Amino acid sequence: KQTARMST
Amino acid sequence: TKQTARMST
Amino acid sequence: EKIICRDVARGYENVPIPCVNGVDGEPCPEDYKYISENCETSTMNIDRNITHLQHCTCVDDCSSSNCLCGQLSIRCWYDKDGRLLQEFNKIEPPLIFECNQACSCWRNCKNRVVQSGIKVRLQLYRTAKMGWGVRALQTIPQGTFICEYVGELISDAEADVREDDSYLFDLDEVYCIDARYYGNISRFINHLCDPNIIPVRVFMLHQDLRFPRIAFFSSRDIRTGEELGFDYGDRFWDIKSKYFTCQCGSEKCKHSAEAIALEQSRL
Amino acid sequence: IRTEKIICRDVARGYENVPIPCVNGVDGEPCPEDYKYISENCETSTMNIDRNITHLQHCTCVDDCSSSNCLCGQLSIRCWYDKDGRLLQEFNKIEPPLIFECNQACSCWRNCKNRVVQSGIKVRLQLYRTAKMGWGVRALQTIPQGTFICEYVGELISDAEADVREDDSYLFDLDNKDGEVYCIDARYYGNISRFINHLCDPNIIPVRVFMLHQDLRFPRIAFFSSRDIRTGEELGFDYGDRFWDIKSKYFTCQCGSEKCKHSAEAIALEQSR
Ligand SMILES: C[S@@+](CC[C@H](N)C(=O)[O-])C[C@H]1O[C@@H](n2cnc3c(N)ncnc32)[C@H](O)[C@@H]1O
Ligand SMILES: C[S@@+](CC[C@H](N)C(=O)[O-])C[C@H]1O[C@@H](n2cnc3c(N)ncnc32)[C@H](O)[C@@H]1O
Ligand SMILES: [Zn+2]
Ligand SMILES: [Zn+2]
Ligand SMILES: [Zn+2]
Ligand SMILES: [Zn+2]
Ligand SMILES: [Zn+2]
Ligand SMILES: [Zn+2]
Ligand SMILES: [Zn+2]
Ligand SMILES: [Zn+2]
Repeated sequence: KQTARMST
Repeated sequence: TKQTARMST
Repeated sequence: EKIICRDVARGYENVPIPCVNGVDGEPCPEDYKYISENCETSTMNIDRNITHLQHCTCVDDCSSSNCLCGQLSIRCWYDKDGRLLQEFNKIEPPLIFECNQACSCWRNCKNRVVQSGIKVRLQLYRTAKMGWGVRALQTIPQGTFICEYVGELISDAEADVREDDSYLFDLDEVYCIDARYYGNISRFINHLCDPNIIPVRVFMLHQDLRFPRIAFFSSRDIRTGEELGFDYGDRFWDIKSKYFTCQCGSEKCKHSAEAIALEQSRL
Repeated sequence: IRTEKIICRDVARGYENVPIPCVNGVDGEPCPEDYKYISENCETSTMNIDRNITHLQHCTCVDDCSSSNCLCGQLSIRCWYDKDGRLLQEFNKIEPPLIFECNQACSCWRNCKNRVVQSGIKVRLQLYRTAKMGWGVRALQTIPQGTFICEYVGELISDAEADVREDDSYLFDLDNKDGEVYCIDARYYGNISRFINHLCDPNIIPVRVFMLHQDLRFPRIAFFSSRDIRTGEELGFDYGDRFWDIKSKYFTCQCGSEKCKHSAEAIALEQSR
């Protein structure tokens, strides 16, 4: 993806 | 008017 | 006489609402689902966009005339204790815009009465002539918030084909609240031709004008044990008088079999 | 010696069950006010969340919902909450299940055993200034393993919208898969969880939870303690590689743990072999 994402 | 009864402010 | 349910709301309200019956053998009514907030049974798309909320910038307790939220009803109509001002228009009430999650103010500001819920002790009880009713178990000063008319949101067109039209409250292409299958304690408040509460349209977490929320407030000081009741209005009685007439027993009664018979003698 | 100052009595402005104060004993930074505190998720475009009350799976319990006959419990194999509202010791802390709490369609009461997250914040937390990681949140009390801490609250946005957001420090993906998936952005609108830092040695875990609706596109993100937490400890979770694979170019981890996987040193060493 293009942006950072917190995720489980 | 309407078919059913309606309470109102 | 007998205490038959310790809390009809099953802990959903701020306080318990007991039910008693000292009149007859009718058991606690359970042919509905108690809900504390309005529910949806079709696609309504209530506008909850936070950026559509008009909101204030107050850094005090929103007790000043500069509160933008107050100004949306010409002024805030709540006094310092959360009660409608003496001069509030009880016949054609204004629309009340409470403060909301976009406002800069705190949760305890002075313009948040309805959203903070039920505070007065109420009882569901069996009446003599009008089935189940709601009464006060304390004294209630004039202007005190009592409860909201909570139920199932439906369209006008759905409201026209509902088989049971005893629990429909018009919001204003109008929408309706039907408390038949889903509702709260307000579903049990009866019509009085001598009323002690009034319905007021209120906005809180959203400002979708199709879906005002219906708040009851006391229109006078109420004594412990008094039945609560409002004027259902002519959109109700014009249709319902065909099936039954008013049993409120007031000398001002406008909807009894007698009053209608006397009025037909219009010649 | 710089004094610790109390700079906000309650960053939640009365919206939580408890106050959440803010202190600073490190530098001159005043209380952060570049965002809007909200206690519940918000929308800024139409999400058409399924709120139809008749779509709810719901239980027929007349207990406090502690039996194995609670349909709500069964929807996550069993109810994972103990008599005090804490996750059972056997809870899968690596791949947590989806939790379905009881709702308005259930026959049970509001104080049944399957309503923890919907009852809100109960532990005492504090926003404070850390040495190296800006603002963080710490505990003001001991917190036993399995206790609900707070929800990750913010602005619900689409995956495509998340892909064009300028600030990507507060994006939490609700689902890891392709397709019609959503994200919470806590940059502009958020609650206390927006300030929780990454730790390579975490003490809280995110768990997907359903409460007033069961639209599977919009789980709510509940943090629970993954171990007993001591008074004064900073709270932290593992943000994951979908974060660090992008962010490591801009900054590196300052958590200071021997197990750190994202410090300049851990990264430089991996680059070597
Ligand atoms: C909204 S419900 C109120 C609760 C109702 N008494 C009950 O037992 O469910 C409205 C219905 O209550 C009864 N009712 C309410 N006020 C009345 C009145 N003033 N006279 C006669 N019946 C009344 C009628 O059956 C009316 O259709
Ligand atoms: C969700 S915010 C956390 C609150 C933030 N520290 C603040 O002052 O608002 C995430 C951002 O905080 C910083 N951060 C969080 N964990 C970090 C860590 N382990 N090392 C360095 N910076 C961290 C990064 O700037 C990251 O993009
Ligand atoms: Zn204001
Ligand atoms: Zn206010
Ligand atoms: Zn306001
Ligand atoms: Zn009457
Ligand atoms: Zn149950
Ligand atoms: Zn339950
Ligand atoms: Zn349930
Ligand atoms: Zn680290």
